[PDB]
Amino acid sequence: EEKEILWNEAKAFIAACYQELGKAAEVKDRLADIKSEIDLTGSYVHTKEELEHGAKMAWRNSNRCIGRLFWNSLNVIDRRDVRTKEEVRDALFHHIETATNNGKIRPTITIFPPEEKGEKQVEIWNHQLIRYAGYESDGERIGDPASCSLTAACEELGWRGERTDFDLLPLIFRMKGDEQPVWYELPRSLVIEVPITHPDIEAFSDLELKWYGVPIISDMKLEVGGIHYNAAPFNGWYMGTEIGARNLADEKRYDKLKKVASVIGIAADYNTDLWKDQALVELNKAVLHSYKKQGVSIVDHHTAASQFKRFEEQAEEAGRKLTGDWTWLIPPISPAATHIFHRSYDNSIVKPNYFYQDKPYE
Amino acid sequence: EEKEILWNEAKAFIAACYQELGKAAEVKDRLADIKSEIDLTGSYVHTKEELEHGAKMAWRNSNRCIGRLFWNSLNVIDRRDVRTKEEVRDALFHHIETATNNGKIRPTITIFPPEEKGEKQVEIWNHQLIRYAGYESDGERIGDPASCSLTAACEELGWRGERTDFDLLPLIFRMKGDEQPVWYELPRSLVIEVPITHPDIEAFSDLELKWYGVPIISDMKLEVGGIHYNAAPFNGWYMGTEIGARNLADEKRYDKLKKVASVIGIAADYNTDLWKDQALVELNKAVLHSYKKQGVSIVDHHTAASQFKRFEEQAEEAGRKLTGDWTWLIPPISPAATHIFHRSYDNSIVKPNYFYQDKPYE
Ligand code: HEM
Ligand code: HEM
Ligand SMILES: CNc1cc(C)cc(CCc2cc(C#N)cc(CCc3cc(C)cc(N)n3)c2)n1
Ligand SMILES: CNc1cc(C)cc(CCc2cc(C#N)cc(CCc3cc(C)cc(N)n3)c2)n1
Ligand SMILES: [Cl-]
Ligand SMILES: [Cl-]
Repeated sequence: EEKEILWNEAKAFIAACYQELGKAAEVKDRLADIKSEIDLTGSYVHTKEELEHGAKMAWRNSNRCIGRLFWNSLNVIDRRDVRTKEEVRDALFHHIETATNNGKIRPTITIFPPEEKGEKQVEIWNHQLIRYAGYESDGERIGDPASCSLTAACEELGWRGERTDFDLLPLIFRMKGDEQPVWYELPRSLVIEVPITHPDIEAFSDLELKWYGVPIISDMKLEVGGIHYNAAPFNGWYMGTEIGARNLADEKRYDKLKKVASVIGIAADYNTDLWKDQALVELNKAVLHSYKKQGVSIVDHHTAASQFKRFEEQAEEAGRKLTGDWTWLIPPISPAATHIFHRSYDNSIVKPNYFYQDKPYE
Repeated sequence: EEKEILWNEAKAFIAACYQELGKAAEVKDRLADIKSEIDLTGSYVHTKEELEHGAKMAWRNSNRCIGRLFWNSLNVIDRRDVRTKEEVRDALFHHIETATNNGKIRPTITIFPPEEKGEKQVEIWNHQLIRYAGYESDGERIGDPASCSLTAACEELGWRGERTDFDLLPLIFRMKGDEQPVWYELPRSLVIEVPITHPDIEAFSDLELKWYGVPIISDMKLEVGGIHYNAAPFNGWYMGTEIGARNLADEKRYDKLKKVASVIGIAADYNTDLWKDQALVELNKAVLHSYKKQGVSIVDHHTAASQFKRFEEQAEEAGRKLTGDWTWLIPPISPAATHIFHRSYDNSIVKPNYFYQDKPYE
């Protein structure tokens, strides 16, 4: 029942939000205003304060995120005013610039107009605002396989990649009323990249690996008080294992472990040599070293787990239930060296939150 | 309802067991016999064939075990005939000898008389038949902290440990009718141990680490067709990470990572150096090397995961549902390098199975 689920979600959110903001006295009148507004318009508009706090709560409730200690310092940019594709493009360029902050990454979310009756106003096709293209033509793989379908969709639309292993995908999004998305090439001056080198092993540079500085997830829906912000890209800084144990290591991604084993001078022939484990450690050491040397924000998984322990402690002190997904919170290397591995977490979904949504292509 | 839950479990087990054994025709008459036997005695006795297959099914259903490919080759020793503490002691000594098999470890279970009306006939106090004692007297910790409470219980009973870091705990068990357990020192000729050395790093021997060859879990209950075998110790061979990433690495166990870091020549000062990860890899390489050199069975986590993949495939081919606990099946180092990490598992409990039971001390 559309309006009823909206009103119910609104009631719960407004009470909780205003409680946290010390505004519990204003809850009654605000709810009155909202109920009338829904009665007449079928929806309601968040105040700037509600929107900001809602986006922060949504991060705080993200069960899969180890980085939640810093939820309250999220930089929230309200772009509910955009109406044109140039305004969207410029807002996304601005997000990249302000989030990057010359390498001292600022966790940031830009919030675009929400869905009206399930009707999107802006529909972003990118998984992240900055990501590498992927290709496969008869056997040979180039670039990031995770981007293969989006890359093909872009090329259908007249974009053409250089077919290096690190082509930047264009921004691609569709406006309400348009049949086709538009795409815009990323200005390279906006995009920080870090070449991967090793602190002790000079030959590591032979692999010619690099990665981009800022992960800006752009395909999830932010839900706050029953309002669906389907277009609301957000970023943090990387935890090193995301690059070194996933993006560059996974067989279905860049698949670099055999090449790493070769440059660090170990055989990749016997499981019992633990060469994959050894290669993973050195690649992950290289990633952290390289970001630190360049002055680009990054966190290692041990430090991240320690920060998360403080998030747990803060939640208990504030009297808030803690929720988490153990399977995503443990790091993909040395998980048992973190406190996370040795406890359990309630995987209940609490709103506001960020949610998956269907891809508009494929 | 005691008898009814027994009869129901018996019906399900006998049908399934006889189906798998190609004996489905005999199900009807066997069930008749069983129902009469329960009617008169309050319980029933498994045939040797039922007991053997039941113990194998129980391993096959153990959601937390990565080693299940080899479920059908379990060596089942029927000791339902024991009545004296000397017979129990001798059976446990025999299990150690036959399971060890001069280093070519045989997965084995010895099954003692089952509970009658919840009344245990034999109650084993050990967690494993072979394990090291642990102590703490005013600040200083010696040996395995996981054994502290059992060690104290043994010493209450007149045992005294030498207070090395590797004292073998005695076998300790209680017979029905006795108020106190009895204990027996392990003959050292029965116990294989492996000194830990590193394939390339000579200084690794300075740590004076060793571990025992065979993990023989002795505190779980085997449940088959509603019969509760509370005393039924079982063993496999080790996966290397159990020793190198858990027993010797955990802060609440032997806690050796800083010492490992020192002997491999790296600083243990900065999280971003990933020294814990590097130390874990070298310690785990050392463990595998040392067992292999001595001719004691062991498996690495990559090979184990590959075997488990074949277990999954075999289950599907046989038309059996697969159950598993993802949180225990992933190895504690490089979990994302295994296929296990990238799929999900149904954690449903299926019987026959092995279950936890309350400790008789503490
Ligand atoms: C500040 C630095 C941050 C770090 C280091 C961090 C770390 C991570 C990591 C490691 C993951 C899991 C990735 C994986 O499993 O491979 C994750 C997931 C997630 N993070 Fe964070 N995060 C940060 C900031 C943020 C921010 C600012 C938000 C939103 C406002 C956010 C929301 C999420 C969400 C929604 C997921 C789950 C994504 C999914 O289901 O695919 N994080 N984070
Ligand atoms: C043949 C070699 C075997 C290997 C390599 C193996 C491997 C393992 C591993 C790695 C674990 C998890 C340990 C941890 O999380 O730290 C485990 C758990 C388990 N294994 Fe196996 N296993 C083997 C044989 C057996 C046998 C023969 C049985 C029983 C007949 C068995 C039953 C179990 C059970 C019940 C658990 C869970 C124990 C608990 O809940 O504490 N395994 N196995
Ligand atoms: C069990 N862990 C598990 C399981 C599955 C099935 C997927 C993933 C990874 C999901 C995922 C992939 C990619 C990429 N590329 C980026 C992300 C963004 C993660 C993220 C988001 C933000 C905002 C900051 C930050 N540092 N990191 C998530 N993990
Ligand atoms: C998430 N993984 C997780 C979580 C918790 C809370 C505990 C454990 C470990 C349990 C455990 C501890 C110790 C010892 N010492 C031996 C075992 C026996 C494991 C075992 C049993 C057998 C038969 C063979 C074999 N190779 N290994 C289990 N794992
Ligand atoms: Cl990423
Ligand atoms: Cl063990």
